[PDB]
Amino acid sequence: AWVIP
Amino acid sequence: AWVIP
Amino acid sequence: SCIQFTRHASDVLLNLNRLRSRDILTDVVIVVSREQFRAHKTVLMACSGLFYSIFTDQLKCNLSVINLDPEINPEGFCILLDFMYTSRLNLREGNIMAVMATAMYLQMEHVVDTCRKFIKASE
Amino acid sequence: SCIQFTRHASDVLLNLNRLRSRDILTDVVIVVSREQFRAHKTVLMACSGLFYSIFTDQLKCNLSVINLDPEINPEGFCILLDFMYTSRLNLREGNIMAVMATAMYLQMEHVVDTCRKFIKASE
Repeated sequence: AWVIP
Repeated sequence: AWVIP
Repeated sequence: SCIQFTRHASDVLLNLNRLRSRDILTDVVIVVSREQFRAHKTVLMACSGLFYSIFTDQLKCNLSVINLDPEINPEGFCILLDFMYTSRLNLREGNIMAVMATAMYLQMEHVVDTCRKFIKASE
Repeated sequence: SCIQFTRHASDVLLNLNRLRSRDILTDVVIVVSREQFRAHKTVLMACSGLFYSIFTDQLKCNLSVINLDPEINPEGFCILLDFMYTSRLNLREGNIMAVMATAMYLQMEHVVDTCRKFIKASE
């Protein structure tokens, strides 16, 4: 996996 | 885009 | 010996979401208490173990309406349906418990895992 | 304020290809001379300008069989259908002209562009 897009 | 996978 | 177009899968998903927004070739309505959500069965099946089981059933595969358990929160379902079609999860303090419960029901393990992580960090 | 699961779009595409392999919820047969290919209309529409135009037509959207122009090479179509479902293009000296012609017909610009580049490099 999870990221800040 | 195009790459060698 | 194949070459690969890096952005292909994300472009396909963006285009499937554009079809959903315009209601093009949607083939099922998911009903969550008083709310209705139009979608494509194949996208639901490709994201959720519950929908995969539903639409591979010889009788349920033909249904145009699927009613979810009344305990399921419509906003939680809306957030997960958007995640299915975009890879983006609108996880907030005010919705995390409903999102986690909905993801457990829909058998969406990666979402369940991030919810557990965010809850654990607040403890 | 969304979080994003990086692998989501590629996992969806892999799962749509698994449904295609098992012939689950495929809803159209594309006929290319003597060959038949089963697929999902939504995936074809999300990849190809030609299929988007076909399946948004008020009469053709209801067809379960679509016959392509007899000039289209079945192997070239098979390679592009695999690319639609996997992001991988099996481009070879022996098939590049058929793949490029098929991609032009299907209005798949990114594929046309890489074919042109590979042909230009051989000149």
